[PDB]
Amino acid sequence: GAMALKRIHKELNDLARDPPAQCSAGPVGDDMFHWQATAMGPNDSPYQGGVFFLTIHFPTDYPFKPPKVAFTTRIYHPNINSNGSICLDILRSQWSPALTISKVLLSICSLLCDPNPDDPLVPEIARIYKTDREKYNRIAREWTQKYAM
Repeated sequence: GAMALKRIHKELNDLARDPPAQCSAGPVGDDMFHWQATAMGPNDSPYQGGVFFLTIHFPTDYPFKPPKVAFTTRIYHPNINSNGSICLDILRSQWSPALTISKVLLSICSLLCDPNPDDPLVPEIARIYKTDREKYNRIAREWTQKYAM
């Protein structure tokens, strides 16, 4: 409804004035409830140099339920699967209406920087992140080259 639209317009205005990261985000054409985003791979992470696209869908009762957020660029990460689904607490149980799309993107960039291997969406990637960090970084760099450049 109208409260949601008003909140989404406010968050868009704020994001243009103070972008989170390295990120961009905003509506796909005239649809205020479906956005595209991009995130740069953080410097000093294995994703450095990549650009990663995301899709965002705001629910009709925003801001009192979370937006749906998924990657459309492939990425090698313990908490992001081959469908681009993201395991991130604030997109589920830990949502609050005090969060905004800018805060969500900051949290997703932090997650790229520092995974949660105890919440393994991709069990093997979570495993190697723990047991062989250098091998994880190497494969994540390789996938950045393959998919995100």
